[PDB]
This record gives sequence, structure tokens and C-alpha cells, in this order.
Amino acid sequence: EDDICILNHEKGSGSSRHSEKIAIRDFQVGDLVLIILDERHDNYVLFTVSPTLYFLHSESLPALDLKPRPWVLGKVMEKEYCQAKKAQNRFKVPLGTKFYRVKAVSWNKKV
Amino acid sequence: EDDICILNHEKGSGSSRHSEKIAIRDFQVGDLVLIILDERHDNYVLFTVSPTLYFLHSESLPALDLKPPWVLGKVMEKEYCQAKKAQNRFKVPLGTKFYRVKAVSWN
Repeated sequence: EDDICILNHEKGSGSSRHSEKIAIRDFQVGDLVLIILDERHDNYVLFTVSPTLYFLHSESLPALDLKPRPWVLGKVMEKEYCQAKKAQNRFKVPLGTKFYRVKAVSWNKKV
Repeated sequence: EDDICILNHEKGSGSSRHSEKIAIRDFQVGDLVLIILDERHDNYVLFTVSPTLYFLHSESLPALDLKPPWVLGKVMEKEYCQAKKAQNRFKVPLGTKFYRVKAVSWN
């Protein structure tokens, strides 16, 4: 263990400080989220661990200082359940796929 | 448009249901975190947007069913460290301050 100095050590189940949190699945309006560029679907999307896609609404881009940056934090304000009606679509997803589109804004708070 | 059909539309500030959530910086003991492989640093780390590295303590790998590409965990312990040698296990410059955490699985 000769390569590091240990400056402090903490154990326990909770603290008085609350880390900043993001949703990663089953997004709800009001959630704080991480918004990343999805090259394959040519769109910004929510970072997520689940296979349902949450696309960022194109009209939310100017409110997140984005342009049609790798990532930004935002706060979900609207959410739309959608189904692909034509086999070639703005979302590069097969015909009939069900997915979400979300509107988000920049947010300088940790909640 | 005409490529998508809108099945429902929701707007608001809150809901009756709680999405699964992870800490993303300034991690605290008790936090739910996302643990990912960081090959640049030859370690697992906590997924984060801050520039401070939070390495997973090698002692925690068996509890998370990992060996020395992502798992959800719960922070049980955290240590503030400073790299003391130029060549170290964490592949950071000499003097770098960073964290090590111990975590257990969570589902």
C-alpha cells in the first residue's frame, strides 16, 4: 500500500450532505437527468440503464445550450409516449417501436 | 412530422412514482451509485460528472461479483487519498487527491 497517503476514512449509512442525484430509468416529470448525444439515433437522449429510449425533444435544445457538447444536466418538464408510424423516422428506430420524447431545461440546482 | 404517433402527453413538476436514482458527484456513505470499468486507470470507478476520481476499493470486487461491465452498488465506506508515488496502482500523477470507496451490491 506504499503508493498512497490516506487523508481520511468514513463509514456509515447516511450523512448530512445530500449528493446530487439523477434518474436512470422510468423517468418522471420533475426528475433531474443526464442528457447525452446518441450517435446511432442521431439525437440527444437521457442516460439510462434500461432499453426504453428517451429522446430529447428538438425544441428543448436551445434551453440546454445545445446545438443540432457531449452531455449536460437538465430537469424533465414534459414526457410523451410515442410510437414509430413510418419505418424511416427522425429517430432511426424500427417501425412500431414505442419510445418517449422528453422536454428538459437547464437546472443549476441539485434538486 | 407524420413519422410518429403520440400516445400520451404529460407535463408537470412531480409524480406519484419514483424513478430509480443514483448519486452523480460528491458521493456520500449510503448513496446508490453506478460502478463502471475505467481502463485508463486500471480500476473500477463510480460513474460521475465531477473531475474527482472515486475508485472502487479492490476489497469490494467479490461483493459486487467483479474481478480484477457495470453494476449498481451502495456506498458503505469512503476514503480520501493522495497519490504518493509517480507510478501507482491508480495511474494518476504524483500528488493527485482522489477517493476510494467500498460498496455492496444493490437490487
